[PDB]
Amino acid sequence: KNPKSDKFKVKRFHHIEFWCGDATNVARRFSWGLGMRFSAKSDLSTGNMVHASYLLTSGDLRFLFTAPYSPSLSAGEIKPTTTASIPSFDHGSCRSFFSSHGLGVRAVAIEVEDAESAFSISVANGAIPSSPPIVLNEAVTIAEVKLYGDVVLRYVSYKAEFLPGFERVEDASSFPLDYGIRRLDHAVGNVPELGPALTYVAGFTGFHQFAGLNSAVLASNDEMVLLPINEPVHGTKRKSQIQTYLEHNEGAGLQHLALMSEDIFRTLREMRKRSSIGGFDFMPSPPPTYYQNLKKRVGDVLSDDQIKECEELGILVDRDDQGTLLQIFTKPLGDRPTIFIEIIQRVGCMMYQSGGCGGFGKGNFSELFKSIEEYEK
Amino acid sequence: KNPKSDKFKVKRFHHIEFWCGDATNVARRFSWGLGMRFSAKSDLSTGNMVHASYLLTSGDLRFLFTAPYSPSLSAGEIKPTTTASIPSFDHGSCRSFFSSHGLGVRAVAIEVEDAESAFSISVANGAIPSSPPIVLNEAVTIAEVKLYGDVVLRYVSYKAEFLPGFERVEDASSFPLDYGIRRLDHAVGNVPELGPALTYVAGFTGFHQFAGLNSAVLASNDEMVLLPINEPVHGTKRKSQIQTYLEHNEGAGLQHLALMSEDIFRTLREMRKRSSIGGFDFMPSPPPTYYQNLKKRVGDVLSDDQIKECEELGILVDRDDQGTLLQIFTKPLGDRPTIFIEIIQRVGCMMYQSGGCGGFGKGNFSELFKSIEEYEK
Ligand SMILES: C#CCn1c(=O)c2c(C)c(C(=O)C3=C(O)CCCC3=O)ccc2n(C)c1=O
Ligand SMILES: C#CCn1c(=O)c2c(C)c(C(=O)C3=C(O)CCCC3=O)ccc2n(C)c1=O
Ligand SMILES: [Co+2]
Ligand SMILES: [Co+2]
Repeated sequence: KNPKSDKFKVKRFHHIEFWCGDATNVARRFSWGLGMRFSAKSDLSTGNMVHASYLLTSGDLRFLFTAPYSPSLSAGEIKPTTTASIPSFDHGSCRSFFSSHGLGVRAVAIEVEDAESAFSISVANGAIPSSPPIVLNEAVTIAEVKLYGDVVLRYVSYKAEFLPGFERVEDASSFPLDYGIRRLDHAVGNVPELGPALTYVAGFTGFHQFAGLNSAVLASNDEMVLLPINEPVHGTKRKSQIQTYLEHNEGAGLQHLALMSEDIFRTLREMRKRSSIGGFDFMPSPPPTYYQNLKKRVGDVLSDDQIKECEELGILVDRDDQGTLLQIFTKPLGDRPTIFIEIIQRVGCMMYQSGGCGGFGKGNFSELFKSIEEYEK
Repeated sequence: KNPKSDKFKVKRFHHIEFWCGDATNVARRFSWGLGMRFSAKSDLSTGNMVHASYLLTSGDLRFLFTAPYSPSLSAGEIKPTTTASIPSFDHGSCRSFFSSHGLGVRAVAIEVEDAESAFSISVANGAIPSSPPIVLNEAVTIAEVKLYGDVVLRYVSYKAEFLPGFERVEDASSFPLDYGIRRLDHAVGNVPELGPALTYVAGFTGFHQFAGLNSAVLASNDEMVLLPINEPVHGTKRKSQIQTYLEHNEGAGLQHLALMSEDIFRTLREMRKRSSIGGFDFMPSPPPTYYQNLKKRVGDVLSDDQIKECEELGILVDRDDQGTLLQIFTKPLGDRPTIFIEIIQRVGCMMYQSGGCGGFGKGNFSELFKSIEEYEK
């Protein structure tokens, strides 16, 4: 059931912005680890005296990394005279965010038809304003409301290249890395209480519910914007990873970004080659019993050779009533056991592929558990 | 003239510690960019609830990257019960350092015979104490005094593997990268006023003077610990890079680390291959006139093919009355135009090679200038 109740016209995920201590080092690490190319910049060399912002892209996936300069460089500025390219940026907010939470996502940005309308409608329907609509070079409008914790939902709308004031990055510094990642599939928040978080976000967006934790998924009309939210379940045998997150993050925040690959086998080969030479590590692989049990579960979707390739790369498989999901999880992206990345590819639900085809892999909690005890034999 | 006036027994450079917002991402970037292997760790997985510290090594070069966790994880600790492996660490100091200066060097660590004596003698001779001598597991003593700005000179002494509480890093996460870097040759500070900085440091160490800026070099008895210091020269045609540093760094601090390579050609080939895929960029190469002029300057030291290899890699060459220096400079290591790295290799002064053989490349300021105007032809 999709009641299509969006209160404003939403298109797709647009970008994810990380708030960093040093944007250069995080961006370079992420570029090599994920196969994303340097696409745009806004920094001292472009006249920005306030913040350094570097954009990585892979396909339609856009990762922005931002860090503040010394406030002294912009001490004579006021908002009407700012050299910042992202007008919502604030030195104190950024330093406080990073001190509190460490490296993590500040903004989940979605493209909308009209950021000013989306902002007004959101706030009229309960959204906590974070940054009012600001028109950039009469070409792009950006606005922000609180999503959960210190994460904002950013609306961006275009009259007609990332943002005004950003410069495209010269060829020599833009190595065309590509490991197959193509778009953001979903972005997941951890909160102390799921009910109030869902009511708030669904309240101001009109997003509907999509068919050690409790979780639920909010979706836009065409179910291409997907925002799962998790709460911890206390008292369990093993401590909830949601609760560990909330402790080390100092509260609610973005838990994982799921990145769709057009070839998850190639993506994982390339990322795993780089794990120990600057890239990302992956969670421990499932036991062989898990891949033995895949024949009964998805033997009609994946061949034996494809199942063996899943085993070689540590890939997990889950299945909907409609589609099949291939997924795998990185270890945390930074010092704290907080944010991590999921790589996914979906098969089925062809009409284009409908959003969320195959689900989110919740069935892999039991399948992993069963395979572990089975393997303990 | 070397009066050998060290006030305590100094051995060699031991390590350099960077204070970071996220140690993981900086360390992984540096590992790939410089060819340094992950050698030791102190973090949540080793029982450290206070800071994350990761050690990279290449030969005798030791780079330590440290970032604070949430203070909440250690709120019940006091110094007598700390889980920090580096007892001088302080959350507030680290966050304030990074907020003020961005990514940069907190500690220049030298190995001494007795860190407690070195500390006492230093302070008795004018050093500003920063952290008193603390004995770690009855095996290692560490102490810190102020060097310049918020950089400390750290003394470490060993009774008889990096520091107690650090764990050696498992093989799988310790890829044996190596681009030829072998040790720290010198560490350079930028200050507003050279005179008072030299008087202070030479005052408490007994280090002697080694034979857009004014600079001088302080050296230990065997001239293996080398600490140049720069001040800006104001009013010049081009703005002093020392002054730009001081503005963007919010004052005095470490300007560059010079890393000795046992094969600077291999090091630069390997680093340049990685510049645009997560590693480090290099300053713009000299014009062809510079390499034409090398024949007259060092044609007795380097063959034509070796001179051409210098041209291929953008390497600079300078000459003492005793030796020859090959050097090259990276672009800044992070967002701010502050700290950068120098790669060097020295030829001559064989006895082992004596310290500072060939000088520090000051002659390359004029040689670059001349070659630029000559090339403008
Ligand atoms: C690392 C680690 C441990 N771990 C996971 O984190 C994990 C995750 C994070 C998902 C997932 O993507 C997801 C959503 O997208 C919305 C629904 C709730 C949720 O959990 C699915 C399976 C997982 N499995 C099996 C697992 O073992
Ligand atoms: C980047 C950039 C511009 N740049 C440098 O920074 C540069 C440096 C930093 C050195 C150097 O190593 C050094 C010392 O070790 C102690 C003495 C003072 C000093 O400067 C030598 C030559 C240099 N040249 C030619 C140059 O062009
Ligand atoms: Co997911
Ligand atoms: Co130097």
